[PDB]
Amino acid sequence: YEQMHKELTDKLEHLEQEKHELRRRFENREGEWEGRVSELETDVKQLQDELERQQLHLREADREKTR
Amino acid sequence: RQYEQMHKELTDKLEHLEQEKHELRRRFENREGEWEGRVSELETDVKQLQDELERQQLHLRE
Amino acid sequence: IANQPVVIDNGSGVIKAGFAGDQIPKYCFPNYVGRPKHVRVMAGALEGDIFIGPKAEEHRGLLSIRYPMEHGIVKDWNDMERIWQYVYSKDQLQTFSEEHPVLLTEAPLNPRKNRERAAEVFFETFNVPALFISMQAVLSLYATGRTTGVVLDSGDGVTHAVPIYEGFAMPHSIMRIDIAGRDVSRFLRLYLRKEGYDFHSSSEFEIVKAIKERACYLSINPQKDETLETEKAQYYLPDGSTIEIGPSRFRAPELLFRPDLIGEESEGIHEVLVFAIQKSDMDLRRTLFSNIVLSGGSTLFKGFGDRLLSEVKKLAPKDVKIRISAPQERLYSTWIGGSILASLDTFKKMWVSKKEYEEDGARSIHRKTF
Amino acid sequence: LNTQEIFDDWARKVQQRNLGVSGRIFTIESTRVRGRTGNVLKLKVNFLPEIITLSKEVRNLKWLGFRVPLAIVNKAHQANQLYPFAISLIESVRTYERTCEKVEERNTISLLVAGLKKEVQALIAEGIALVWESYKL
Amino acid sequence: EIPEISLPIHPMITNVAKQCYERGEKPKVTDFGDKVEDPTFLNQLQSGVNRWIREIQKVTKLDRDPASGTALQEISFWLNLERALYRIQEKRESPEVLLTLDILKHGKRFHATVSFDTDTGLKQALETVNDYNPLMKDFPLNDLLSATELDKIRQALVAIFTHLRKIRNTKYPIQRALRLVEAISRDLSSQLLKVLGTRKLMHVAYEEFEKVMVACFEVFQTWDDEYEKLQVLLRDIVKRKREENLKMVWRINPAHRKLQARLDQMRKFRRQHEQLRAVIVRVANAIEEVNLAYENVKEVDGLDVSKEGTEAWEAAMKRYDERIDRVETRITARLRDQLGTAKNANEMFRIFSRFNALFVRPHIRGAIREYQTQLIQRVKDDIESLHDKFKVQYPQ
Ligand SMILES: Nc1ncnc2c1ncn2[C@@H]1O[C@H](COP(=O)(O)OP(=O)(O)O)[C@@H](O)[C@H]1O
Repeated sequence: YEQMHKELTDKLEHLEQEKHELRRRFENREGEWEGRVSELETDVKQLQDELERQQLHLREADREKTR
Repeated sequence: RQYEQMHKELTDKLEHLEQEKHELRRRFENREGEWEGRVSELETDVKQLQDELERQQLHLRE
Repeated sequence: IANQPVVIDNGSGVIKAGFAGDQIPKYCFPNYVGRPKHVRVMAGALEGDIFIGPKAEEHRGLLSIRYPMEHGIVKDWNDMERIWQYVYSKDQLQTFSEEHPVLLTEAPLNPRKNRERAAEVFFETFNVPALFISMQAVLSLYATGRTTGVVLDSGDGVTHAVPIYEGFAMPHSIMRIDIAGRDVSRFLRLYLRKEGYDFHSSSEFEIVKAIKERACYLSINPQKDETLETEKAQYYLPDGSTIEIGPSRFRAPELLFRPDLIGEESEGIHEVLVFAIQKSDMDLRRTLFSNIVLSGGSTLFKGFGDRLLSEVKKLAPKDVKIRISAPQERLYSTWIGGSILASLDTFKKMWVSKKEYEEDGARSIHRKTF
Repeated sequence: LNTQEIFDDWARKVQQRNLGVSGRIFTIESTRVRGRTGNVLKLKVNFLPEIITLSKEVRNLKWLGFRVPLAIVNKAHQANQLYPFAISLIESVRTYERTCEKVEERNTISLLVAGLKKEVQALIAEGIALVWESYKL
Repeated sequence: EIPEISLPIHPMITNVAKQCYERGEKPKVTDFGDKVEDPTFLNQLQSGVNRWIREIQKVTKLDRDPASGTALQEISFWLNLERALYRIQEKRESPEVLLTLDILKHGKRFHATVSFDTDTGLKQALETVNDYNPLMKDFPLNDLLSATELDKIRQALVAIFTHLRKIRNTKYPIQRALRLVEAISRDLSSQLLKVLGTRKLMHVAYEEFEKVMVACFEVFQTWDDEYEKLQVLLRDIVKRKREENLKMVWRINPAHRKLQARLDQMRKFRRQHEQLRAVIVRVANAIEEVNLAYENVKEVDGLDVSKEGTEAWEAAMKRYDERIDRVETRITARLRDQLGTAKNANEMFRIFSRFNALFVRPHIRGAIREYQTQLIQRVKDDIESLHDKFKVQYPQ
């Protein structure tokens, strides 16, 4: 019976171990997701800002060329 | 008697750990799906921004 | 195994460190971080941005001094990392953080996150072989040599009383308010503004601290002296000006005995002592009243101990011998206590090993927190 | 020939009432009522239109691609990761019903089938009793 | 072995310095008397200090390629730079060089003084090398290059990545760090190629081969997970470093990649060939010929080089397979003829019990269904006879 008890606790250990392992794993993959998303976020910001400043350059060109 | 009762309880703990484990796997996969969604968003956003960008750039320049 | 334990006494205002076994802390400097405010124009200027220690104190005008720790709680961990890293630099220790176990003083009732993240900082960026977080009162009593008695400290950001019985610091009698030295300086700054003299720059708040350290005292009678016009002694600034203080020198450290002036429902220092003693076993009250130890830099005002005796006599029961000790190393009490504690053979079993921290985690620290 | 009206009505209806239709995976089994002669009741799993909504989202995304509601996309994702289980369950239920129809349309057969029919209902009872077993499914 | 530079000094200065040394007295500007005022002397000094700045720039602007080269070259590189700059600063801080600067400042030729105190990258170089030094101090990469034991290689990988964990206190370039990891992988593939070349992989029997391959996969496994730990830690630093750059490409092709792929394909060669030839230990005379194609690959597998191994060993493996194809066809056609020529069904069962493991290979296994069904109806009828005879009871 105590042999069966320790066996059940060994399985319990495997579940606990692998659970911390899996939690950790998905947290790592999600950290990589944050990195990819953050990169694309900054890229979106850069594209929006480039569109704004270049349209402004086109408006400045409209101003000076019309003058 | 008490040993078998404890075996039942040991299996109960095993059950709950497996419940929470499978739940964490499924939920983290759902979170992964959310991340894939965020990336898909930004992908299309970058595409639209780059296209609109170049079009307004070159056409107002011409 | 390592070389020697390094007792790093923190403090919200002045950090103090050195190796264990040392007599006095050889390395003490303010716990602030100064980065320049102006613009680097001329080449050959003061290279480097963040300054800590004597160099930050010297070129005080350029910096925009801030504190990373307030009320014994770290607000910015990056500045604290740079401060600790500065402690291990060539200007202070000239050692490595890999061969020295670390004794770390820490104020009571602080959040768990302080010990947790501070432990991560040491065992991960510094990778120290052994960390040991402890109280501060326990160390001060170890520094005086006696063993049972309360400890009344008031550093720069915290103030508390701990009734210690043979080393077992009674955790159910530690009263703790957050009115200490820096806050007294802050209130002094407010009173200086009310005098007419304005000091509001971050690198000028330090001048307000200097004024608190050499121009304030404690009135015995708190009201009888307020109803009189003092001699209004002057003060010479580093600039060379002159400030006549007046009543803004005794009412400034009056805050410690009445935090109503700052507008707070907390208590004075005397009430912290009396409540710390009365919230203990009735069989130890006389022993605690016969053994009071002061520590911390805020207990250095003129007339501090005498006023504390008067206040405690007003709150203690009649005909009970009250005894307040006041050693000459109140600034170095916690550090000297750390030097005595960490230099013992039982410290090997008292720390937390790096291996243990990697095995259990932060729970191991909370487990072996004493 | 305009489809933005249809896209809007789609995102509309799905965000008007399919906000809760998405994750209906918990109550795996559901008893019924069927007003007919005798007013019988059957067994039913809760995945009827959701599967088509999953196909709808995939079609809009690959087909045209919009700024498809990300919340609905992730809820569809959660329906996908539990969908095949439900398919198998639904077909098992349907085959069970078809067999019960054939069995009770006969009468002699019941005597001999009795044991297996109780077996099937034993597992059916054990399947209905639980709803949402994320671990043992 | 970074060169060293001995900065010259004006000999007259050394003359008066030695004269100040014969007596107990510190050298100073006042000792030159009316020699400081000589524009010729100060012009000579200005030229000398200008040359000093040139010489120091020759060392401070130095840098190597973090991408290519061995990792050991980089570790030794930063150590040698610290040695060079350390000796340089001690030459600079000497009282003679100080007095030359004192002379130029007294002569007000500020071009020389300002250029000596700000143009040389020395002050920044010492700072940078001291920031890289804790990661660079005692890097244990020699242990991979020390023992041929695969477990020692694994332990070396463990100690090396735990030593690489020290980046949290060094502020070293993350991109250079990634390239350093790839140099480490070059060393990994080098050491493994060395060891396994000595182990005689394709020579040895399947069992020793298996143990060798198990330890090698453990090496790759430890590489993988421990490297992922370093990826996590690097992202942790990056989240505090993102304020500086985002040029972190994160593309890593650790050199042992095709070695890993190659090992698994060679695994399959030893595995599958070993299997089929081991099944022909249940026996028309193509046995040795299977071993011939096997050794065709053991010879023309050219002791498994990487590049040509791809570009030539593909056809080598394929060639062996073609010989197995002929071997198959002959065995299948052969056995179908011994089956068809078998006159008894029990005899036919004996041929099936003669090639049990040969009725595994799908190639072989396809063309026997007809004979199978003949045997099934035999089995069928006999179990039916058992139903009959057992349906009659023991009492009767
Ligand atoms: N002579 C003095 N009079 C009054 N206050 C002082 C004097 N010297 C220092 N202080 C104050 O005491 C504080 C020192 O306490 P500190 O050593 O910081 O305690 P801890 O280190 O535990 O924070 C300083 O902030 C200073 O403001």
